[PDB]
Amino acid sequence: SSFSGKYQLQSQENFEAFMKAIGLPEELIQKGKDIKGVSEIVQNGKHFKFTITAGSKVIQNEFTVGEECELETMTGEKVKTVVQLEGDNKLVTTFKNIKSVTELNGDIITNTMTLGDIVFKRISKRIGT
Ligand SMILES: CCCCCCCCCCCCCCCC(=O)O
Ligand SMILES: CCCCCCCCCCCCCCCC(=O)O
Ligand SMILES: [Ba+2]
Ligand SMILES: [Ba+2]
Repeated sequence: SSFSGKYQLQSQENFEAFMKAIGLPEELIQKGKDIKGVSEIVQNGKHFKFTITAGSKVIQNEFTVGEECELETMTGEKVKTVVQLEGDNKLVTTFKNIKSVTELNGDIITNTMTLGDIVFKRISKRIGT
């Protein structure tokens, strides 16, 4: 249950640059850049379910650690990949040349996505139960 909970974005870096590079429609970039998105994670052993809500955009994903999964990304593109744990508190995957690291430290989840020189970093904080 390490990751389980509800978290909301506190701050992020390089949203616009990153989203434009990956092919997000620009009117979604514009509507989305200042939204404080909410992430709901449910972990049960190796099985994870996560929902990410950013203003009427709702992305629901599931995966088993160390198994092939199909992740729906920012644009709607579904990608086959493997998510690994690197310790109890860290989720790592790569897709479309993007390295995604999700790290929980107490109540703060730091998500770092790097595509080439672009490092997109999001900091979220637990919000209740
Ligand atoms: C309908 C207007 C809202 C605009 C849609 C917002 C789309 C922006 C997507 C940002 C989500 C960040 C990617 C998830 C990172 C992660 O949790 O792994
Ligand atoms: C929509 C982008 C796909 C995300 C791929 C990463 C899969 C493992 C991480 C799942 C937990 C995500 C936690 C959300 C953190 C955040 O909203 O910034
Ligand atoms: Ba823990
Ligand atoms: Ba991969």
